[PDB]
Amino acid sequence: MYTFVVRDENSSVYAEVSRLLLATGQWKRLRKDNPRFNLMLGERNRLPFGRLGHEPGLVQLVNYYRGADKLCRKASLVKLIKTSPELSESCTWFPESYVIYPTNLTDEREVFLAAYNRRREGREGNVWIAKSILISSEASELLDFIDEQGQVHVIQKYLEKPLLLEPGHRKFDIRSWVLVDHLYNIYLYREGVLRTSSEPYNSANFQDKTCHLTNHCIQKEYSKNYGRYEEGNEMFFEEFNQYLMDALNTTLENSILLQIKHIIRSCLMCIEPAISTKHLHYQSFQLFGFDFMVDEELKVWLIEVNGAPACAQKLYAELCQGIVDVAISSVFPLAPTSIFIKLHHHH
Amino acid sequence: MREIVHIQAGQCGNQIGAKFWEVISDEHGIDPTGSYHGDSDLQLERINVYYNEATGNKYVPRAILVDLEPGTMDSVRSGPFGQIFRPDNFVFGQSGAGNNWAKGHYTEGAELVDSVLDVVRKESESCDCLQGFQLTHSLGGGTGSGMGTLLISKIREEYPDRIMNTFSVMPSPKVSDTVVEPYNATLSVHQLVENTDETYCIDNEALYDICFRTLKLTTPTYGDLNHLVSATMSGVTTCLRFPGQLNADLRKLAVNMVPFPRLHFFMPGFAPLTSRQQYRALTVPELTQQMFDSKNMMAACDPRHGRYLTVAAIFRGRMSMKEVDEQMLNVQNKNSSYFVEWIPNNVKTAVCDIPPRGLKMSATFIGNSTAIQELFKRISEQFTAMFRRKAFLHWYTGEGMDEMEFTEAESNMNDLVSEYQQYQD
Amino acid sequence: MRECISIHVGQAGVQIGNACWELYCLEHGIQPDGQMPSDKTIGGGDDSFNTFFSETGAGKHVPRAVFVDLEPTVIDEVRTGTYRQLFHPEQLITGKEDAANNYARGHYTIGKEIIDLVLDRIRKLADQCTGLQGFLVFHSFGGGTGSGFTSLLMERLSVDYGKKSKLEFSIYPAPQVSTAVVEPYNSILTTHTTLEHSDCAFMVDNEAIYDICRRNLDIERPTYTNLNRLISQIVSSITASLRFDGALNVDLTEFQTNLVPYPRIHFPLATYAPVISAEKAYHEQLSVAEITNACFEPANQMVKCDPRHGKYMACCLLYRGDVVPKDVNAAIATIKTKRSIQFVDWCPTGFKVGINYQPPTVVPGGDLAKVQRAVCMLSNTTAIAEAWARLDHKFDLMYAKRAFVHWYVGEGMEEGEFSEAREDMAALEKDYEEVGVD
Amino acid sequence: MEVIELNKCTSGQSFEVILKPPSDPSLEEIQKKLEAAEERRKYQEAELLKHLAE
Ligand SMILES: Nc1nc2c(ncn2[C@@H]2O[C@H](COP(=O)(O)OP(=O)(O)OP(=O)(O)O)[C@@H](O)[C@H]2O)c(=O)[nH]1
Ligand SMILES: Nc1ncnc2c1ncn2[C@@H]1O[C@H](COP(=O)(O)OP(=O)(O)CP(=O)(O)O)[C@@H](O)[C@H]1O
Ligand SMILES: Nc1nc2c(ncn2[C@@H]2O[C@H](COP(=O)(O)OP(=O)(O)O)[C@@H](O)[C@H]2O)c(=O)[nH]1
Ligand SMILES: CC(=O)Nc1ccccc1O
Ligand SMILES: CC(=O)Nc1ccccc1O
Ligand SMILES: [Ca+2]
Ligand SMILES: [Ca+2]
Ligand SMILES: [Ca+2]
Ligand SMILES: [Mg+2]
Ligand SMILES: [Mg+2]
Ligand SMILES: [Mg+2]
Repeated sequence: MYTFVVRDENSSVYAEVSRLLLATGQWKRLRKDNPRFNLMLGERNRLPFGRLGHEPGLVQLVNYYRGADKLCRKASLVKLIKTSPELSESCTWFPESYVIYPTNLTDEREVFLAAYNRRREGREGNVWIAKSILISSEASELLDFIDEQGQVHVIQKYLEKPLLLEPGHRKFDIRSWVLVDHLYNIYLYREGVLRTSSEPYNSANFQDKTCHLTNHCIQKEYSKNYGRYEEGNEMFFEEFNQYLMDALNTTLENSILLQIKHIIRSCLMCIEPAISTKHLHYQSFQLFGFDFMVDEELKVWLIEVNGAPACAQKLYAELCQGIVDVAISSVFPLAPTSIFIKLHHHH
Repeated sequence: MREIVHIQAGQCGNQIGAKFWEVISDEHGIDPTGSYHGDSDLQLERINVYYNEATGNKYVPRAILVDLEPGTMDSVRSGPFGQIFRPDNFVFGQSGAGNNWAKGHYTEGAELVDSVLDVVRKESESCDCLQGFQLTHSLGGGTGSGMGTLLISKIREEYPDRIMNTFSVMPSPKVSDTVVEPYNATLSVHQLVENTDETYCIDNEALYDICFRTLKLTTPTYGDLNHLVSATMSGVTTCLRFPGQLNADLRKLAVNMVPFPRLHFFMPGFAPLTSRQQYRALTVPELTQQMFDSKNMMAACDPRHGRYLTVAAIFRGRMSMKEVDEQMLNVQNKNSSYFVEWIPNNVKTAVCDIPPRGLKMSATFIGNSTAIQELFKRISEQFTAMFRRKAFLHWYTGEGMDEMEFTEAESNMNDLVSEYQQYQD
Repeated sequence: MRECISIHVGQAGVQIGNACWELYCLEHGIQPDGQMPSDKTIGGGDDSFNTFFSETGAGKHVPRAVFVDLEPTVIDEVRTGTYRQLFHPEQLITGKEDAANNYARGHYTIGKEIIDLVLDRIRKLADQCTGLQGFLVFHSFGGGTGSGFTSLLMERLSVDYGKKSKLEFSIYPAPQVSTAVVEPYNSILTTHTTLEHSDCAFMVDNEAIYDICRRNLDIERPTYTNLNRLISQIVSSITASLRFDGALNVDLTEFQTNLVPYPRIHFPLATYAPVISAEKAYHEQLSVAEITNACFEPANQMVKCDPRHGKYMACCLLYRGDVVPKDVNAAIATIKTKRSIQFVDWCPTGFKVGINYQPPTVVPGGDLAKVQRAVCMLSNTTAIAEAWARLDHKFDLMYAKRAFVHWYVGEGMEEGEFSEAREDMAALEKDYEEVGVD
Repeated sequence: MEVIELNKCTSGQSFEVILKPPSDPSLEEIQKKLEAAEERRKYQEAELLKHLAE
């Protein structure tokens, strides 16, 4: 009988995985403070990795990689890409970004203004976005907005030429769920989601952020055409792939998926030596939410990586069951056609 | 040289004590006359813990036999190993205690306790370094119960910093001599709460059920019951009587088994308990699952009704020490809802290579469980059923006791139950 | 030549000390009877090995060691063991009843009555030294004597030998090889009162030694003998610089100068490699790069933790056997480009390297295979704070219910010492977090 | 990758490699502790004996 503990009651994902584990009749849930467990569905923040792997006779497994925050932090990802030779500063799939500390607190204030002035002088599109959201084409507004705050921000180039879906003339992003097991195999969930903007993209007005921000919470709160083109401003791969064939005479795999799979491998292989639990006294796996942008040249850009992602309501069952198969049962077997795509690589 | 002084008082105490010395004398290779005839040096390694060495390479138990009537101790002297005991160590009267706690504790017993303490003092004076004392007795009678707890009280006064352990038989209506046993047991339990460091609670009802249902004994006798207690006493003292990485004296044992001074009442257990399919080799999984089974426990308490504060298992015989950890680590990590989570690593295991007589291997269980509250609950209920009508009290008031002392004994044990109840949540 | 006096306190210290001196004799060519044929100065000399061994007129090489235990069974093994002739009875001190795994009993009740005797015996060894450097104190955290008497002894040594260095080899408690439950209490009580008296402490987690003995030596259930034979190899690697001609870690003061910039943060992490089973048909001998790379694998650390998430304040590489500086630097470069070695900004990102050409000695009939080169890396990492966090958590679980406290109060300790000792450990954890995390 | 302080002897050698530059209680007080605990043990034992005399 396998035992597990739940230490994040707010996870819509692992609440299902926990719901499935008990459904097998071979997993027993313990109190959140019981140390004699096989599997910890741990808390997001300040997870005590130092207390794992010290219970005699117990093989212990946790659903977070200690150190993956370097990838899932706005500022961290920027520093990692610039300072990692595997990614270099000329990384062709990550928008030009700069880490900027508020003046009331290294920092890249002058480096940003150097590249900004260069663009202003060369008649080139010079619109940036600040987040940790304000979109503007003036460096004065972007920096003054960060000083009014008290945390670290990041200013990156705003994709002024996004790929717009028709009809609607609207922006969007792509969410990809990635699962990394204890052996550090990279599995890409075959089902993705496009979080589309239900408003027409407008380049002459960055004041109204409803057509520029494809967040599911901003569309369902500040957009007046929510749910018009697709249910809940969510288009799935089948429909999106069909649109690409009809409108662009190409495929989702060829035009975008190859770039997504490349970006996922590059980010995860880069930090493998720092977070791998191969020879560690405990084991780790984790589910990631990669957010991508697609420009009008069908080039894919990386927006950020989420370490504690949610799922699309229609895909919880399939993805959650898949987590139990490759991540949990692979280490704690029970008494297809995989839903994932294994991204082979050298360890 | 960490010597233990053994005291056995009353009928039950001396009959269980006799069988105990019979069992361990065999394990250490001591014949009925005190001469060693073993084949392994492990038998003599820790022999001086329970035995003195006299002239002629003779080994004499460090045992003091006490009773208020002669009968039982004449049977011991005529018993199998009767001649092995020091003649001076028989201390007995003629009046008897009449199953009366007040006679053992206040009248008859007081007349004899000083001569018993003279013998204890003598055995202690010849000890290189006394570990402590152990007393075998029943709580339902008069001598073991009333005089037993008087001896403990006076031993603690003279040896305040020595360990005092007891094997205490708890009365049961199913195996009862008189109706006043709940009175005698309630009065003794308070004495034990205050003046013992470890009390092994042996319930006569559990011993009976094991004989009838498990051992398939149609008509169990006191002898049959005492066969289970001998084996159990031999198991709980294995670590003291033989070498091994465990080491441990009485105090180090108490320090790790008793988290709170009043909650020092233990549930002992033994495996195997085979009926006569008796030659079948018992694997380590079977030993472990049986040892943790309630049917194998002698406190007549369901552990699944409470929580283990601390557990200690002792495995005897040549077996896989890796497989012992695997099965033990399996019973914990498969029933962790019955172990308190605020005493880390509260399940400990020890191995001894020498098995009991006629057994390839065995396992002895020592649990400090809050479920033991069910035993004191039963006693309290039987006490109250009679005390509410002052039934049978004249036997005690006739010995000078007041009703107030019964009310206090009642309030004390109900307190004890309440103390177990708060740590069970 | 400056002398080092070793002190062994409790069962663990005594049995570890016994294994070490057996190894020292094999390393220095000292027979069980104390004779040393290669020593051409009969009953005298100021050679490097003389830091640990005195010499009688008869040519016997006597360890500069004191064995202390409140019970005689463990030290009686020394008196009748193979090397019984090395020690004289004054060096072996035994009481009649131990501390029962009770810090308060070893520190207060029994300690008070034996401390002056132990000091007198140590004074006798000190009076034989022309220039004593300090003391090496071996003890367990969980034992009543190893925790309770050790701290008392350290307090008094700081009084009687103010200008002397004190190093520790401390056994960190591990449930897999312990029948006690109160060890977290004893561990925290002894660290609190010892912290300001120890200049450098090498913690060895029994959990780590146990798993190395199962994983590398294929011991299904390791015993204290298997554990101690391996532990004495690491100890020998750490003290070899004091016993052999050399220039790195030549005196106890250098251990603090090279490994402990901040005084309270004086617990270096030890990593050893290779550990090869002697029962093997025959192993391929590892290179400098391979064994130096192994020093950054969690599986061969004396304390299981993840240095990839701490910060380094210092780093010594102690090599024994066929090693030339050329290969060391080539292996270091190869590891910086592949490993996560983040030093603190107020410390140089460097490595002190020591090479002793004599390869590790192995006890005949032991579990360890003879290798041609081996290394022990001493690194002061904030990552070792994981060990304090684990230990302090177990302390908190029991102390919330005051479980077992009465045993300590019963011996004259005040309940406030628990909380006082606990708050010092919380401060110690905070120190590690200020140096390591951003 | 610099090597400083290279020392060589017949039994070995030592050196340093830099990869990157940077950026008590008195005897009396202990006696009081011991005697204070001793006194508390005596007080607790006296209360035990007083209990047993009652
Ligand atoms: N590595 C190793 N650990 C040991 C050894 N002996 C005991 N230990 C550990 O030490 C702890 C127990 O403390 P001990 O040293 O045995 O007790 P003590 O220091 O003699 O003090 P007392 O309580 O008076 O017996 C446990 O965690 C044991 O695992 C040993 O020989 N080697
Ligand atoms: N450089 C850029 N160019 C164009 N659009 C951008 C952009 N950076 C962010 N966006 C827009 O912002 C949205 C994502 O915002 P961001 O991910 O930075 O905030 P967030 O992390 O709180 C949302 P989540 O973590 O849930 O994906 C996307 O829909 C995208 O359209
Ligand atoms: N297990 C066991 N219990 C006994 C034995 N003899 C008596 N008892 C129990 O002990 C209680 C009576 O106490 P007893 O020892 O006879 O009184 P005493 O001689 O005055 O101490 C009753 O509960 C009996 O069931 C025995 O040999 N074995
Ligand atoms: C319990 C009790 O006292 N019983 C008894 C009965 C008759 C005579 C003497 C006795 O002691
Ligand atoms: C034998 C006994 O009573 N105590 C014991 C047994 C095994 C492990 C730890 C222990 O304290
Ligand atoms: Ca009379
Ligand atoms: Ca010489
Ligand atoms: Ca000092
Ligand atoms: Mg985010
Ligand atoms: Mg009777
Ligand atoms: Mg000891």
